[PDB]
Amino acid sequence: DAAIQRAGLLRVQDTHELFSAVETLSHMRPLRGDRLMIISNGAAPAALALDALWSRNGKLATLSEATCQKLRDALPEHVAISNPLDLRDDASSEHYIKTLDILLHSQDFDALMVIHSPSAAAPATESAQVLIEAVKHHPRSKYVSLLTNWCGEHSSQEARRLFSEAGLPTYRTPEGTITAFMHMVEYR
Amino acid sequence: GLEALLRPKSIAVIGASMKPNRAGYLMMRNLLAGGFNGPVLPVTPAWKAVLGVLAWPDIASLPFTPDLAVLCTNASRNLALLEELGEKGCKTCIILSAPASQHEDLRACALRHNMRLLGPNSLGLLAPWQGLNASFSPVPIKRGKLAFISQSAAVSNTILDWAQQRKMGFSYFIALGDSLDIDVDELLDYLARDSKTSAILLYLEQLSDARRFVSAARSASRNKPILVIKSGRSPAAQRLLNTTAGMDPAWDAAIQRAGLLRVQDTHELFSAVETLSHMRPLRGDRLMIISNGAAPAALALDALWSRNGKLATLSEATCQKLRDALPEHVAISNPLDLRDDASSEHYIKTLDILLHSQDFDALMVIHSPSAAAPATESAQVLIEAVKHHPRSKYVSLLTNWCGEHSSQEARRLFSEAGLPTYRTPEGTITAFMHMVEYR
Amino acid sequence: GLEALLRPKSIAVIGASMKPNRAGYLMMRNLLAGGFNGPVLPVTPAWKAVLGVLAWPDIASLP
Amino acid sequence: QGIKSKKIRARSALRPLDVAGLSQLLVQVSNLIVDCPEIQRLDIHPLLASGSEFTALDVTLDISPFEGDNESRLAVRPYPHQLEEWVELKNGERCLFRPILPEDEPQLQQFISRVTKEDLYYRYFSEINEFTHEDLANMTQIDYDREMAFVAVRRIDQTEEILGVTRAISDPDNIDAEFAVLVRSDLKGLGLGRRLMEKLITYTRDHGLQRLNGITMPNNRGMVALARKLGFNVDIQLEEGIVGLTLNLA
Repeated sequence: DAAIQRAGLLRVQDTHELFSAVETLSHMRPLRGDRLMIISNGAAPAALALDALWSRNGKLATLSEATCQKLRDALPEHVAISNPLDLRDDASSEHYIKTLDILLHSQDFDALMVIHSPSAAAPATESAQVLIEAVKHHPRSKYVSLLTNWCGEHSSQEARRLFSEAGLPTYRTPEGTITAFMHMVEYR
Repeated sequence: GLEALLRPKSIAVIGASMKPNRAGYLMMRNLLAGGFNGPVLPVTPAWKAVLGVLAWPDIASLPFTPDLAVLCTNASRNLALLEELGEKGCKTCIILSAPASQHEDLRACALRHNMRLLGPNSLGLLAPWQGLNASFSPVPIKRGKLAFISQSAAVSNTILDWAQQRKMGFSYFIALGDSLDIDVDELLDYLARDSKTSAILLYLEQLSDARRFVSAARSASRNKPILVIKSGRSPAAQRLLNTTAGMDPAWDAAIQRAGLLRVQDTHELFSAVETLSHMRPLRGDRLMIISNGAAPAALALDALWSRNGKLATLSEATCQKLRDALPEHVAISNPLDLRDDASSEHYIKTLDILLHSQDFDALMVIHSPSAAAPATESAQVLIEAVKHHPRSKYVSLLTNWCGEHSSQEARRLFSEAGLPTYRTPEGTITAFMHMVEYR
Repeated sequence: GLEALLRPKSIAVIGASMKPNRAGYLMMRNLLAGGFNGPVLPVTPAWKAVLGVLAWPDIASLP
Repeated sequence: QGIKSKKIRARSALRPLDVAGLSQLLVQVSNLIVDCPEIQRLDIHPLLASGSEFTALDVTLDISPFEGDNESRLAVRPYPHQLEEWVELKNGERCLFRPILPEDEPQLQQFISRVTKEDLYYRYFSEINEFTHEDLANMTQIDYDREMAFVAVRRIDQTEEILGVTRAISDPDNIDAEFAVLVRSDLKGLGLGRRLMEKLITYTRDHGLQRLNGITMPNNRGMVALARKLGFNVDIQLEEGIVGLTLNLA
């Protein structure tokens, strides 16, 4: 451990973090900071992430008043406008794009983590296609790192393949993404 | 009683609709695709039939009194509709949503009419052995032996998504809400006495009174294994879920006292799904490993070394018999047989000899895809060998085919045969140590 | 006229059954998987409901 | 557990740490706090452990007045040893009536072999079933608040052999209960069942219940004769062959 620290290298524990390392060394651009923003259509997944980020002393993002105001009026009954994890229950793809476009315009965070739990309102494949095109056409996507997590193993194979084709990182579970993010932060 | 809920004879859907963007639509479609053996009665004045079934305008026009009612209408009408049901004389009702108030009026009405409520903001109920699908979920489920209880609708949907995508069969699937009238302690007795259930799984976020929880869990823990997972450990998680904070170390004490087991994250949760089914109970804590490579087993050993596990020692007779199967295998002098280019023939010649002894309590077989031994053929050969042996009843089996791309068919065959299988090493050791600690 | 045949508003299946080896079973299953906009009425005294639809004992008891 | 997880060091001094003395000290603390409810907080800091001796340096107590029942404040309730009884039978034989323990599971599996079939039925969720081994194993794990069970036991050659069992289960609202009694073959006519039923009636009336419910077969005349001797209601169900017993405790 002493020698590895002296040489400036990083150590990983097991092979379960090793294919996360394969996925992150490629397809992920180097960071410019340590502030993280999360969006999801369910409460528990984000919570499971937070605990992990809390066990490695990670940093969250704070939203500007202008960004908060712009986000409001996109859809009512969304308390999540007042925290760095946007939260939905039965959202659709339109809400996803209307959140992404506003969020990418600010200067509030350094990396965005999108979580999806399959539901009738937002099918996996179409949501993945919409996310890919939205990231394509934005001009600010260069200066932001992207992480994705589609949490349905059976029904998310095609979406994951499309993400891989586009050159986007993707991870099987929450706090498998946080592990990679903290790996890169510690390396930097 | 809970027999009008877990075993109804008739159901009335209030709010049934022909609009595909509605919860009544999904409820009717789920109920008509399950295999229920009673009438489904849609109540609505806005249609004459819903999905081909004649509808009724109001509750008072129903030909008879139902057992179960599901409210798919809006919250504003709740307090009125319940009253009508009380006049009719129904026993239980499932409520879809409430505005976080009028819980007092709901409880007063239910107590006045002697009715039982499944918590508002509940995803529903699935009973495959009765062909009952009174739920709002978009994914199907299968018959099985594992019962699951969940607390939050977001949690319920996330977990059922993760489960159906994990595909595993279930015995019961109940999603509580605010737990206004029906709670965990009441369900634990029924589940313990049930015969189709073999293990119980919980996902807890908050509790009302822990005394009854501990009492009932203690009572039910001597029949089947029970496992838990809790998530209120960090301040941000505490604030997002709106729960109290400063009692975490007491939860470990209570869980230990009740005789239950705790898991950390969801990555060990699908391992828990794979191990609660397909794995027979152990008789000891001695483990034997065989593989066609040094590194994988090594990666396992370290893990087993970090949880204080026990290895197996081979008898001199078994050591002698194993010799002459092939030279240049020094591994006859350790509990990890080692090969580099072995064929399936060596696999069977090892399995047959090893299964004949009385040296261990569980066997772990590791495979790294290679030209000599293709994945599908090795899987088929191992399955047949386990089939034909007479000693296979007294041994636990674990498999680990380490090639993601090329081992999908082998894993499917293993699952069909009813054999546990895990993606990576030290995911098998985690399950083995879980079971040992439980015992 | 042929408008009650090529454009019915209601249908009654006489002989509806819960036995998969029957023509009533197949008729009910085909009728409920089409997208019909009217009631389908099973008539039989040997069951209380067929594939989740309340049944009637005889022709005279139809509403 | 504390030592192994390295939360507490074992050889912080020149000598090891003795665990028997520390465990005894903790047991004494538990006795003290459970007995006295006026104590709200206790702090012993530092606690001096020197080999086999343990001593307190500074102790602080924060106390408050009043207490309702001194028992509801806990989560696990202990074993009621004040119900243990010695009874001399009709024929002058001695036996012990006492609450059930988890250690009685083996004895319970043999006692079920030598029991008639008719009496082995009970009513669960509007259904009639009959006791199996799992039911008895479940019966051994009890909380002595909402469910109770008594056994009659005999001692021979340093073994315990069971003669009769009785059980009572109460509802959440504390207004109804269901009972069951089982006696061994070759033991009938000695009043054992009557004694068990009297012991159950006493406990249930003291608990604060209203009535007691049960069922048995019509062909079985001993149990109905005993219930009549009590003089408590017996109804008979036709076309089903079940006789319902009702005992109103007033």
